[PDB]
Amino acid sequence: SGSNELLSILHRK
Amino acid sequence: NLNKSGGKKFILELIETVYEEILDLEANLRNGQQTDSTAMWEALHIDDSSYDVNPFISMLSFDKGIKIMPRIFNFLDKQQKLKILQKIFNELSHLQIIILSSYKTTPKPTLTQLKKVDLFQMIILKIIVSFLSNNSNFIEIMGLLLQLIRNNNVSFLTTSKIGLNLITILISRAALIKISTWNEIYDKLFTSLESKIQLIFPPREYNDHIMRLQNDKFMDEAYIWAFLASLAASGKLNHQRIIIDEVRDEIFATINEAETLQKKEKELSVLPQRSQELDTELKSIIYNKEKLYQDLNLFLNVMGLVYRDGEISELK
Ligand SMILES: [Mg+2]
Repeated sequence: SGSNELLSILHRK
Repeated sequence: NLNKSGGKKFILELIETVYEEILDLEANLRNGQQTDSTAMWEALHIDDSSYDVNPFISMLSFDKGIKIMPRIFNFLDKQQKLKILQKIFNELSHLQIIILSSYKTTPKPTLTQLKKVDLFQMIILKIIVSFLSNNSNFIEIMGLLLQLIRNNNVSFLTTSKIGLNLITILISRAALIKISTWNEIYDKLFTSLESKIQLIFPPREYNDHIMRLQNDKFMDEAYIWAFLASLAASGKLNHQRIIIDEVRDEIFATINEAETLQKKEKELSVLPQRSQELDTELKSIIYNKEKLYQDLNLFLNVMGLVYRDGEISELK
């Protein structure tokens, strides 16, 4: 769940 | 400046005195005789507040000063060694090696200057690592971190290879000692770096200059990802979110470099005729490709993430 949140930060444009 | 410590001739004289005292201690020890390190300790001027820049800090501007440091440590006790580390961290911005290794203060270092940086790295950091790994408790490590954060512009220290590696050593050591004082001190360090994390990656014009002087085909940035891995490992989720956001463009630039190397590998490996030189080329490409994967995964794995099969995904 922590990893999912950080992965979402990588998806920022 | 050397004049802020007494001048060049005074510091060179202090180094000669230090060597004489070490040679005496080493000779006495070798002959199996009693040793007294008082004269050597006094010749170092650590407790000397008489100058703007401490004479010990200026002695570290010379290779001779740097090279005698492991031998000095053979004749000192724990509190004397701790006083040296305290001095180094307290006056870290006044350390010539920091100014030389910062892309901001030294954008075009000469080969002679790069050799001095590599020497300081090899000798001084190995001593700090060994001493903290063996002779330091929680209070003492916390003390050194506070000395760094309170007496220096932390963001400036991160523009230096030596500065960055010294911070990584302190963070990594603090993390091994297991609401805590460490959580509080980590957050104070995090505050001094926030919005400036990207500045740890030097400009391309700087990388080119170093690569040309050292015959490097790729700039070694393993120490940057090692710092980011230690910073992320001691941080909560909100710290990690900020770190990832601030270096996102650096993560993508590394992936692009790794993918360019993978394409080159594919294109060259399919060639029918393969001389010894082409085999050397392929081995060089594979080595540099795997290096980028490993350096980036050191940072990513710490946050439960992994770069594998051309994508960043969740680990386990
Ligand atoms: Mg003592």
